[PDB]
Order: sequence, then structure tokens, then C-alpha cells
Amino acid sequence: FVVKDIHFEGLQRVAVGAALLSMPVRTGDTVNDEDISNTIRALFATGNFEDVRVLRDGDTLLVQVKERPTIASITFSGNKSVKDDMLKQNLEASGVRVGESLDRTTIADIEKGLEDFYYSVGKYSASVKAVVTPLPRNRVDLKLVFQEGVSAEIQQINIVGNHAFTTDELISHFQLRDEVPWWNVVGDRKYQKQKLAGDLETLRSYYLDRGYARFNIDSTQVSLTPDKKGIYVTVNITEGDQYKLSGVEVSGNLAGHSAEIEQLTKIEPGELYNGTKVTKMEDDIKKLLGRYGYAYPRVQSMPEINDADKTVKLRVNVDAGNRFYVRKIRFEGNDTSKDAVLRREMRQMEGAWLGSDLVDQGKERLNRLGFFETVDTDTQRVPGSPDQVDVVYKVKERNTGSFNFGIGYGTESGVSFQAGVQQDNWLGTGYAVGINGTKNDYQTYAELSVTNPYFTVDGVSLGGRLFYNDFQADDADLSDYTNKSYGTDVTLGFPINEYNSLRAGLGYVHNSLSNMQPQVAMWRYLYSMGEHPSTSDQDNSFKTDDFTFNYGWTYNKLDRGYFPTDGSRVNLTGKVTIPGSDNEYYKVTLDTATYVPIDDDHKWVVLGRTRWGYGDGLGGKEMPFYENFYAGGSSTVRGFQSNTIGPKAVYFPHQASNYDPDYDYECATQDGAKDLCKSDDAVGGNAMAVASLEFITPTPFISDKYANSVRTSFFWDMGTVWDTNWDSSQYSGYPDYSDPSNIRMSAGIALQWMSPLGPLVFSYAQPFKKYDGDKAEQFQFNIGKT
Amino acid sequence: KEEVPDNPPNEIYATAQQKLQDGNWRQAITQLEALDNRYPFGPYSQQVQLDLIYAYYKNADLPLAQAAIDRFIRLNPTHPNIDYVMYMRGLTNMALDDRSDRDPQHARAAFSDFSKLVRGYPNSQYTTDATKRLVFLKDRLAKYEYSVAEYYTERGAWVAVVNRVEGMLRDYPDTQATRDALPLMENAYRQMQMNAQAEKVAKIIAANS
Amino acid sequence: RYKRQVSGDEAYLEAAPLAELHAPAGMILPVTSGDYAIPVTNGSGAVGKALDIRPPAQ
Amino acid sequence: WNSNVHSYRF
Amino acid sequence: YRPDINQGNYLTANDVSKIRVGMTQQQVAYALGTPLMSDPFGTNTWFYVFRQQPGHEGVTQQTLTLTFNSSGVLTNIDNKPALS
Amino acid sequence: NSEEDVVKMSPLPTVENQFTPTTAWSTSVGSGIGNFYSNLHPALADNVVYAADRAGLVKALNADDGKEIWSVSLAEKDGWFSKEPALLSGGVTVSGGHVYIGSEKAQVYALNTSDGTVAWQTKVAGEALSRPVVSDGLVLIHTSNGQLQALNEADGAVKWTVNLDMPSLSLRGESAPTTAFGAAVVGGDNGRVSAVLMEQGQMIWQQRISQRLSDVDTTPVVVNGVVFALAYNGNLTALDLRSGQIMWKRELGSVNDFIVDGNRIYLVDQNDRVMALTIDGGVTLWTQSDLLHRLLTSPVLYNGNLVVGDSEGYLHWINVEDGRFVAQQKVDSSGFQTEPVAADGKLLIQAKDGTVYSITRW
Repeated sequence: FVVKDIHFEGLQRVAVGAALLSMPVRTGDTVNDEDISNTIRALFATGNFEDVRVLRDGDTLLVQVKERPTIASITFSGNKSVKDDMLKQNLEASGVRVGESLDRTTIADIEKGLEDFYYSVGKYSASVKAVVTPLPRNRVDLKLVFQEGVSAEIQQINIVGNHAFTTDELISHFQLRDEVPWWNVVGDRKYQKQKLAGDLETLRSYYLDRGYARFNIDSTQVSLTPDKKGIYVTVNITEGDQYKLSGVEVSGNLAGHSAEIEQLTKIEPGELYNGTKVTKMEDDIKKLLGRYGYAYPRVQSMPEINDADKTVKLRVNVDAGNRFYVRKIRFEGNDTSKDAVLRREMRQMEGAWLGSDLVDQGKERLNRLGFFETVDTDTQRVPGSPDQVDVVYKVKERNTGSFNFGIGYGTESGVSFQAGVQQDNWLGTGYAVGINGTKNDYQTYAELSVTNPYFTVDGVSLGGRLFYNDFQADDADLSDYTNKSYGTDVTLGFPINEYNSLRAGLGYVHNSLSNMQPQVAMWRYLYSMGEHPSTSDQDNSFKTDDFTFNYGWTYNKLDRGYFPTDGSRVNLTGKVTIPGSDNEYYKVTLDTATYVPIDDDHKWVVLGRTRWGYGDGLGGKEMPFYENFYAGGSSTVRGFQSNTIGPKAVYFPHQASNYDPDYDYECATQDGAKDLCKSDDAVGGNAMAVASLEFITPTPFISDKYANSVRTSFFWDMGTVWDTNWDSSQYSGYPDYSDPSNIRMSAGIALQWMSPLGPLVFSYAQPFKKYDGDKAEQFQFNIGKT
Repeated sequence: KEEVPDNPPNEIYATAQQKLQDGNWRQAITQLEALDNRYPFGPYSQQVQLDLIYAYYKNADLPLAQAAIDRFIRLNPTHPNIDYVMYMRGLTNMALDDRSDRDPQHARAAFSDFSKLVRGYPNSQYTTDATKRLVFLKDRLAKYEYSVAEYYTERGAWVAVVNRVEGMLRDYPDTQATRDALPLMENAYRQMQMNAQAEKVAKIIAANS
Repeated sequence: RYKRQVSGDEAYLEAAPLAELHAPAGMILPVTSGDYAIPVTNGSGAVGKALDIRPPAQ
Repeated sequence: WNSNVHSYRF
Repeated sequence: YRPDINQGNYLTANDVSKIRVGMTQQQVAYALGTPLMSDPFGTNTWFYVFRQQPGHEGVTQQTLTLTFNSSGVLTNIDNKPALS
Repeated sequence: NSEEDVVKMSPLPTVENQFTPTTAWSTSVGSGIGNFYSNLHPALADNVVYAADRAGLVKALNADDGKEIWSVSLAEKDGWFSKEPALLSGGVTVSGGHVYIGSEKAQVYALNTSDGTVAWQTKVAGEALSRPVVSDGLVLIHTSNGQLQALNEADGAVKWTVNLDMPSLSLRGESAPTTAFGAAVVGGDNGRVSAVLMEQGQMIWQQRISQRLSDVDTTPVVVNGVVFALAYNGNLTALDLRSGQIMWKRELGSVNDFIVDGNRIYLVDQNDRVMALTIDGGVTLWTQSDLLHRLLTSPVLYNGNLVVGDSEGYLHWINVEDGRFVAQQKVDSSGFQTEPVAADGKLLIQAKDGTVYSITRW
């Protein structure tokens, strides 16, 4: 059929030219039913037409069409556990979005797509319904009603084919979980393929690190319940007999470094095969070949196994590649942070040969700051150069600083409140400013802190701090005296070994003392400082302004921060007053902790802690009684009331502030007092020595599935505190508090784990050696921050 | 929630024009999205796209302005008033840049855009401002490179310093940061005991300042 | 957000003009690569609030 | 440990 | 206290002996590699610098200056094994 | 924080008991299966009832009063402190002075009816989740890995194995084969009914009776040279016993077993719609949807009346001629999950807490 003209009926958005173009048929050509059908199918395939009809009028080829209504909006109702924006992102990734049209036959398809998304997020009983609201001008809105349903949780994780290790002991090291008590923070009970693969790798490693070279995971099975609210996992394995490590043999283009390697491949012939050690050998060889310039030194380890004698022999293939040089290092995504903040963390220098280990070190260092959510690397090449590359770090900035508030309870500090506002990246500079405050039963503390972590390129820091501190003693199991102090401090920090860290700084502190109970150990200092207050009254005030030089050293080698199993921590702090200050004294403290394991799985440990301290005056003066040392409590010596170990107060005969019988008073004249007066309330001492030997064991009655999160210990604690300036000749009848032989011992049990309320630590101790005046407190616990 | 009645397009557009002139953008925005959605093929939908670019720009909704600009350039690449769109693209990138040590990629994009505009259409009204912005962006990028060189001088690297200052003398020779960076190259050449090049750098310096 | 409310409204800054770099006798400077180059666009338009960025009626 | 009631990265 | 500072090209002391007077640029590029620095002030003259500075132990810098001619042909070699 | 369900559970009907049910007796077993999905259910042979739990405990009781004849545990203890359960999951099966049980640790025990001493014990491929069918001096077991194995009755030696294909995601449960004319018919989580000769394991035929969508057959039945198989989210089908030619189908699925009597097929859908189809063309005769989403159990035909449990513990006697509830009873609060047992005039059932009940009517 010859066509002399073309006409359309229904073209609203698509122009007439677009239609005339897409059509195989054009004006002035012969047409048949086949070409008409082709045109109709093309119009349908354009994705903008719902119904098409190409008929023949008297002379004209008339095209009727009902354009698919243009989508004007996409609403949602019932996306509790799914964000509207993410759902819309998934939708517009599927194809449907605003501006486009609505295919009136793909409704169930989109419903099933969203259902599949829900199936992927965990929910399997979800129902999606797409309602369609027509509107004039051939527009339509698409509403999506979601019935989420109830999530599916794991009810069991089983492992079959294991005979040497119980299944619980293996699940204990998984990221998935089947049991989640209400008194522990061990994880959720959800299912994800990534976690499953990670757990399979953890299992494979747990076996390969024990000699089971032939270990093989036959298959995995995931199953549901007919109600689709429970998930079951099954893992079949085949653990083969243990294998020994007979020897090692290297071969490849070692680059003449065959000498420096054979010392890295030294073993005791007849060792138990292990995968971690093999990977460590490979990484060491790679680090060496990087030290010699090579950037991509491939290393492969192939084991030749012999079952007749059960001997493994490793075959290491080394392929040291070519040297690559770095021309640039770029950072994109740092809209707030400056380039220096990201560059000073790079261990790979621009303008030098390349090392991938250094690039990874830089990436990790950038991850630690906390200013970036994601950190990706890309080593692009250079157009027209086979030995040059440009490194790129893509970063996504995060909300830098936080508003932190937290509570806790405990026997020592009663109820403890904390509140602070912190900022870690002040205008993208690295400065960390903050305002913090704490409040407990016996002190308020408020500090304003600032610090530049790079006052020098190497990593030296420079701090700064203003602080206000109110301290009541009667609330701390001591003699009565109130100290309100304010001051400022500045300190530098020098890192030297990646474990050791020195620090040195200056400080000014103003102290005001008031509401002081007459007792000898106070006068011994007041007199020294020229004062001559009275004994028969406690309206006594004393102000001092002191300048101090503070020094310190720290050593940290613990394998872990939480529940360590091997290493040692050490801290030395010191202070000395420099001339000009009213007070003349020096003070020193030394804390030490040492964890020593006695097994291979690190479940039996021997912990040893010590705490030494000594201070004294210089110009015939004494040390301030508000800088003294205190022992007793859940940190030094357990089983004793906090801050009761050591010297006691020797009161004077003195009227009281306001007398009211039925209240216990400490030797007031209004009760028949005419001479000095022993007491049982502590005052502290200028010298202190504390030790603790603890034995950590596994929790015996709790399931092995999550018994690795609870720490059980049996401890033996010792301590003593004493005053060196107590003149035992003048005050004869009362004991000699300058005798360090008065050692206080205790022994008992302790538990420690993590709870939603916060960290928990319980302890029951029974002091068997204690002296007159020491108050016992067997049960002690510290739910929360402190 | 900024509900819009179904009045005919004339009054909605007149109200939009009657709210822009006052200085309120969040309001006319809504009206323009309505008139766009409700009439994606009306007689003046393009005008609406231009007004929407303008509104998103002055309302700080820059990513949407970028999307609108890309869409408009794709759908109407030969629109007589397309120079306006390129100028708005340059302005949007400049605003995103918003601080010379930070990421300069937005500055490079703005430079490329303004270069396209000025080379293509030099007899426009949006060109002189384009050059006044290109000079500023050039200086900004040079200052970024200078900051990097200063860091690597503090560190102790003496090859990165000279490479980057050579790159500046190559790309950004006619700025002031470059004039302020030659001493760094001199110091680097001297620290590596290559004095025959420090002398050349000094010859360059003394011939300008 | 607040930072992108200043450049959007009006802010315009003028910078240090560009001055060519001289070459002494007995040497020559490197090549320029012309990637970041500023042609001369003659004409005297408006700059800094004197330019009408209001979209026209087309 | 320190924030057992809200570390709020504002 | 500080990390290792490395700069320049790794010269293995066996490649610097593979270069004779008369080799073009492609040959030296194959042998030693592409340098990070050169003389942009007109002449063609490459500088292979080998600088390493570990943590508080000293600096070692080996310099190899190769002076070519107008048509890519080596004309002079100069090796400074240590820095004064 | 709130929790909601897409499908709303149905209420408890209100019925007049045309006959008042009773509870002849009830015995307790230790901890039962718990909140786990299991096939573990009681048994009966020669006026004695053998039941078990999930930790490893097995008991024998009189089918008239509830007196315990013997009891034995199977959980190995490493002294007086440690104790690892056996994780029993295979329906108790008794045939010929032996008692066969399966476990989740791929261990199959065969005890004696007299004293409870292990006649033998054997390791299998995977978790034995199926009823240990007994036929032709063989014991058919169907493991979660998809492997159908055939042990011996007196020794325990694995005679042959068959590898059925298994998909990634499936349901927690495996079909118990049925033996007929010297061949075993079984189904798998792939959606296929498979036949195998018992002697060696040669696959006679396989047919797909299906329709992330899953399917599982779960114990077909055979009558007069015709096999009847039912899938999950699939089609009920009738197949020729010798070729696998689908003779008729019908679009409805279920995992819980069904019964065939006379010319009527009584089944329970996955949505808990008790139905009674015909046997020639799948014609429906009546429906009873008053139990939608009550988590019923496999029915049993007791005295011409269907009996079904529920998670809440209410047992329902329902007529078969029309489909009306003839009685309803409350038994236990923990809930019913496993299938009842009707034989020798006794109707025994076991709850999740292990309490075995015997039901009657006066």
C-alpha cells in the first residue's frame, strides 16, 4: 500500500519528528501488514505507549495510541526498617522513576522485585501492593504499601564431621550467633552471606593453624522453617590427620638475595604445620623485597604432603617484579580537612620508589583518625611511562566531633555522671578541642582541653588544659577537708618507639582548703608553711599557688586493649615544684601490669600488678596532705574500704561547728574530751607500695559458646601505705605509722564482662591480715564507666 | 507542606515571577517543580528549566542545579541562550569550591567550563566575569601546589619539591605563588648538593625580583 | 551549608593580576603546555553585581 | 569505656 | 622517632656499570629506568639521585649525572658515591 | 519499638462438642524438642510406646496406663561435669525388636525393645532429619545433604547411597521414602520425585512436580500403582508408578503429610486450609478455612474423624463428610508441632515439652 502522507493520533510528549524517525515506514513508500506490525511493535518498544493501533483511513495511515501515563510521584507507606531514600534509589536503579511512564503490566513485577529486596534484607513474609492513582493530563501516581512482617533469626548452627573440637568451641569464634543472652553484648541473631563466608574462613584458619592441612569444607546448607521465622545452618567438613613441617625449599628470581631469606625460612625440623606462620614468612619476604625496591614481589606457597609419614614440605615460589616510581600523591574528597592532615599520615613518599605495604600502612593510618567514613586507594598509571604511577586516596568526610554524656555506679564513687562536648577536627586542622565534666559522690571536675597532635613533623604534640576541681573528703572515707582548686597545664608528647612515649610539661594550680578537722598530720604541714591556726575550732582556710614541672613515661605492649592475654604496660609519673611557688615538694608514681600466658590458646593467664609511690618536701617543709597516696578499694587492694589503708588521724580536743546529740562526733570538748584522740578515719601517706598476683581461668559453668566474653580470676592482693615524717618519740601511746612492715593482705574471686548497662566487674575478697582501724568491705562492684 | 492548587499555568508562573523579584527562592521553587511535573511539555517548559537553574543556584541546592544543567545541555544543545547555562555551571562549581589547601577538583571543573564559554562565545555578557574568575582560580590552584611543596620542604623530601615546582613553572608560570616557590626549589637543589642548578634558579629569581 | 550561602548571593573578589615570567641570558624556561591558559576576550562587560544573571524571557 | 548512654556525632 | 625518608631512583651498583659512553636514552631507560628529575632549563641532562635516610641514623645519597647531546646520545657520566 | 506480622493469625473457633473428648493419661519426657523444627514423634508397637527427646533421652511406656518399662540416655558425658547432647531429630521407628533413631550429628542408633541397649550405631553423610523407614531388611535414611542412604537392619553397614541435588536455600525437613513393589519413591528439596531400586540404587526415573521460590516433596504415598506427591508453593500431582507420567495436577502446596482413604485425599495446605479432594481428577469436595495461620500439624484419621493440632495446644476433631468441627479440646500450653499417631485404637501425641498424651472419648 503506497503511502502519500503520515498522521498520528495521541502524540503528547514524543515529538512527531521522533516518531517519523523511529518508524521503518516513511511517506512515499509501499506498505503491507508486515511493515505495519513492525511499526506497531517499534512504538510499543519505545516504552512510552501502552496501546497502539495502526489502521488505514480512506487514504491516510492513521495511528491511534494511548501513551502510558507519565509518572508524577511515587509514595511509600510502611517502610519501617527501610529508608525511603534507599528504597527510591533501588527503584530508580530498577528503571522506574519520576518523569517516566507507568507500564500497566509490570505491577506484579515491581512488587516481586521489592519483595526480593526484602528477602535479601532478612524479612521473608513481606507483602508489597502497588496502588495506582490516575490524574488528569494522562498522569498517574504509584503508591506502594508494604507489609514488612517479622524478621527471621538463626535458631541453630551445626557442624558435622568434627571429632577433635566440639562445635561450641568453634562457634565461639564466629561472627554469626545462635544464642544472645540479656547479660552480655556478643552480637545479633541475623543472617548475612558475608558473615557466613567470614565464618567459613575463620573455621578453615582454626583448623589449618593446628596441623590439619587436608581440612576441607564439603558443603554448606541453609534452611528455613515453613513459617519462615527461623533459619538453620549446617556445615559438613572432613578434618584429616595432623601433619608435620619437615622442611622448606625456595626457588625463583630471588634477585641475588638468597642469603637474607634462608634465615627467614628457618624452623625446628619436626614442627606442627601452621598457616599463620607461612603467611608471616611470605609477608616478611615481601617486606624485604620492598626494602630493596621491588613493589609487587609475588610469593606463593605450595605444600607437598606425604601421608605415609605425615610430613609437609613447603615450596615457596618468589617472583620479584619490576621497580615502580611514584610521581604524585593525590587526595580527593577533603573538602574540609587540609592536605597536610592527610599527607603527614602517609608512609609512602612522593618522588621515590614504590611499596604497596607502605600504601596500605597509609590507608590504615588514615582510617584510625576517625575523620573519614570510607578510605579507598587507586594506583593509576602515567600515560607514556612504564615505571611511573600516581597514587590516589579517595576519602569521604565524617561528622568530626561528638556530644558525649554517660552514667555509672560503683561502691567507690557511688553514682558517677559524665558529660562533654568534643570536636576532633577544628576547621580541618587536626586540633582537638573539648569541654568535659564529671561528678561523683566526692568531687566535681571540669576541664577545657586543646591539643595539636603535630607540633613538629615527626609527631610531637603540644597540649593545653584548664581545670576546676572541687573535692570533699568526708565523702571519700577520709578526714574532713574541702579543697577547691583551679589551674592550667601544658605538656609535650614525644613518641620514640611506637610503644614508648615520653611527655613533659608545666602547670599552675591554685588550691583553697577549708572546713578542716584538727589532726596532727595536718599541723605538721601547716607549721612547716609558717601558719599558726587554732586547735579548738575548724574555721580554717589556707590558699596556695604552685607552679609544677611534670614528667612522665609510658610503655604499652599489650596484645589487646580488652581482655589482654600477653604483654606489659608501665607508667611513670612525676612532679616537682620549681622556685617561686609557695610549696616545695616532689612526687613520683609508678604503675605496672604484666600478663603472662601459660597455654597456646590463651585461656590460662598469670597477671601481675604493682603500684609504687613516694613523695617528700625539700626546704625543710612537708608534702601537702592533699597530694598524698591512698590504698584500698577495687583497684589496689580488694576486700578493704576505699582509702582506708594506712595512717589514721589523731584528733585534738576541739569544740564542733553545731552540736546536736544523736550524731557521732570526733572528740569534741562538749563530750568529755581533754587529750589527744585516736580514730579510724584515714588520712593517706607520702609512701605507698601495692602488689597483686592474679590467676585468670576460663569460666567453668557458662556455656563454651560465649564463655570467652567473661573473665574469671582468683587474686591475692597486698598493700601498705605509711608516713615517713611521723615522729614516734613524741606521740608514744599511739602506733607508729612510719613502719612499712604493716602489710595488708587479701584474697578472693573476681568476675568481669561487658553488659548493655556498661562494663561490669564483681569481686568478693576476704582480708586475712588487717590492723586496728582498717574497715573491711568484701563485696565490690563497678557497673558502668567508673 | 507547601501545597499548591491546580490554578492555570499563567497565574502560577506570574506568582513565581512575583516571588523571585522579592528575594524568596524556597517558595517559587515549589511552584516551578509543579509547573514542570504537571506540564512536562508545556509551551514554556524550557524557560522554567532556566528559572529552576537560577533558583537552585541562589537557594544553595547546587547538585540539583548541576543535574538540571546537564539535562538542559543534553536536550537543548543548540538553544540560543546556552551561554547562560555554561556560566551557571561555572558558578555552581565555584560555589562548591567555597581554603587553598583543600580539594581543587571543583576549581579545575570551573576553569574548564569558563574556558569553553570564553573560547566559544567571546561577545557575550557572561565572559568578562568569566576571565575575572579564571584568574582567581588559576591563583588558587597555584597556591594549592605551593602548599604541597611547603609541606614536602618541611618533611625533608627534596625530589618531590623540585618536581612540583617544575610542574608549577609548566602549568602556572604567570602567578605570584610560583614566584614565591622558586626559593624552595633552590634550597632543594642545594640540599642534594646540585649547586649547578641552584645557580640557575637564582639567575631566574634575580631577573624578576 | 552556611559557607555556600555567601558565594551564592553575591561575593566577588579581585586577585593579583598575572605577570609574565622572564628568561635570563644563557638559558630558557620550560614549556607551558597551554592547559591552563587565559585568552584575551575583548569587550567591556559588567562584573560584580553589575551583571544581570536573571534568566531572560526565552 | 566512656559514653554508655549516647556518643552523639552531631 | 621519624620514619624512613627515601627519594629518587634505586641504583643497584650493577646497572651503573652497564652504561657506556655512546648509549641512547632508550637503552639507559631499559637499564636503570626513567628518572624523577631532569634539567628543564633547556639542556638535556638527567639526574639519577638515590637518597635514603632511616630513623636518626644518617643520610646516604648517590648521584649519577648523565649529560646527553642534541640527538639522544650519552656524552658524559659523573658519579658521586657519597655526599660531603 | 513494635513488632507486626503481615498475615494476621486467626482466632479460636467456638464449637459445641457433639462428643466430649478426654485424656486417658499423660507422661512427661525431658525437655522435648523445644522451639526447634523436628520430625521426632512417638511410636507404638505391641501395646508399648517408645518416645524420645532432643537431648538424648529415650523412654518406653505402657500403652494402657503410662508405666515406664525402661529409660536410657545417649548423651556422652566426659565425666560427671561435661555432657554433650545427641540432638535427636529422626522420628522413632520400631520394626522387629529394634528401635531406630536419627540425630543431627549424622549418627543413627538402633536399640533393642527389651532393655534399651544399642544393637548398633552408624555414621552417615549428614544430619538425619527423616523418619528411618524400614523395608526389605534395609533402613532408608534421608540426610540434609541430599544423600539417601540404605543401612542394614542387623549390622548397620551402609549398603548404598544416592546423590540427590540440593539448592542453596530450602526448608528444614527431608522426605521419608515409601517402598512399593521393590522400589523406593522419595522427594528432595529440588522439586523432584525420584524412584530408586532398593537392591543397588539404580535410578528408575525422576519427575519435576514444581510450579527465590522453593519446593519440597516431603513423603509421597502410593495406591494401586499410582503415586501421589505434594510440594511447597507448588502443585499436588498424581504420577504413574512406572514411568512418571503426570496424570493430573492441582495448584496447591503443603509440606505436612496427607492421608488417602477410599476415594478421598485429605490434606492440609501451607496456609492451613483443611481440604478433601477426590482421587481421580483432584476435584474439591469441601474446605474449612477457619484455621488460617494457626500452624497446624499433619492430620490423622481417628474413628472416621480428622484430628489436627496447633501451636496454641488446641486439638480439633473435624468431620470429613462436610468439614464441620465435631469437637475441640485443650491439652497442653507449650504447643503441638509433630504429627499424631493413630493405631491399635490409640491416639497418641507429643508436645514440645515432651509430655506425651493419649486421647479417648466418652
